[PDB]
Amino acid sequence: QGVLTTAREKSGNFPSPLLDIKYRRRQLELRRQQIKQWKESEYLYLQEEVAAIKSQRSEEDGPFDETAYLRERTEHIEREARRQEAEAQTSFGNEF
Amino acid sequence: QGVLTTAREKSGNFPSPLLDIKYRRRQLELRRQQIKQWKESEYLYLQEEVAAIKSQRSEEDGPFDETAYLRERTEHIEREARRQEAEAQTSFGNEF
Amino acid sequence: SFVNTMAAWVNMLLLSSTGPIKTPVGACATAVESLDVGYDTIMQGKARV
Amino acid sequence: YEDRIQSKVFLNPQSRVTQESNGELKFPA
Repeated sequence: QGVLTTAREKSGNFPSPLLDIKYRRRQLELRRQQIKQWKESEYLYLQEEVAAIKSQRSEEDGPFDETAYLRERTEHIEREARRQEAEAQTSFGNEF
Repeated sequence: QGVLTTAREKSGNFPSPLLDIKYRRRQLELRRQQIKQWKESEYLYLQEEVAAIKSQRSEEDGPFDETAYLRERTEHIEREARRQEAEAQTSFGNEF
Repeated sequence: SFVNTMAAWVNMLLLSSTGPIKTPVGACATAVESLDVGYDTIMQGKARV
Repeated sequence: YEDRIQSKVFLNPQSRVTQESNGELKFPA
């Protein structure tokens, strides 16, 4: 009876909130909001750091393709945001 | 040469921010702060929901051990916070 | 005579891939252990199909 | 992939097969 331990559980008097899909619902779109606000906070930060290395760049240093550098950087904030989504989606729907 | 693909990577002109431990540092303790504030926001919400089911409880319904129910519920917010920690710790230090 | 030579031939005739290969020997219950192994491997970014 | 490309295909984590002119799936040069 090894396989019996896939049913091991010690629940107290009250079921874990997580068994309630609504609780997870809240917490999920909680982090979804919490996420959308970071997404911007990071856009801001990139704006600054953009002209912040324009002011430090010497003339012997390579010309920074603002279009290039800011492209990869925005696309990244996108991915990273998307990632962060699925990941909170993971800890609340899949692997909680 | 199968094993060659453990070095599969297409980096652009600029290295991913994530290779920089500091960037991950920021984002980590960013979510650590973002986490500590949820921890309280949830404590609040439990306070309300506490007396919010005292007002709806009929007298034929079982007496709710406020000590019992509020114990398991706080402990849970603790775990759930701790969990959320390691998990952001995961997505920024281990599996990024 | 190797358990994984079957697996190999599958890759040498059909799906030429640099994918993971983990071939199990769970006696009578092999087929399920394989589902597990495959399952876990996929849930770790090791492979999608 | 043709043999000459192999190392590249193995290392470009985005290299993917395109439909070709006979109907055969190949990695492109």
